[PDB]
Amino acid sequence: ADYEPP
Amino acid sequence: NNLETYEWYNKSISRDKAEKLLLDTGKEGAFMVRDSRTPGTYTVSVFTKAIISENPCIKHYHIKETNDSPKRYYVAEKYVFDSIPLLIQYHQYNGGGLVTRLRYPVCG
Repeated sequence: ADYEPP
Repeated sequence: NNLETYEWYNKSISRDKAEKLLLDTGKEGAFMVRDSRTPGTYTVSVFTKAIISENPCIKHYHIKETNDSPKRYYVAEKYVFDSIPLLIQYHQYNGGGLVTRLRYPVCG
């Protein structure tokens, strides 16, 4: 969610 | 580290630097991949070329790993492969779903 939600 | 051998694997330099350094370059679909403090998944720093006046849009994605070949690495809920680079290739060789998909390997 935090890391550029792929 | 096959990853570190690609034109996108940036050292321990968090995506912030990859993004900061990469975003500054302004490479359409410029990407990179670094190992997050949680050396479990690989973080890919990508930069997309935007026409708007606000400037291009660059983004990074942490490669999600799994326990199923090839659905091992994935930076999306369906893009799982035993090769981040391949997946990297997939992140562009296939429609994709992230900033103009993987385009240029701007390995910080």
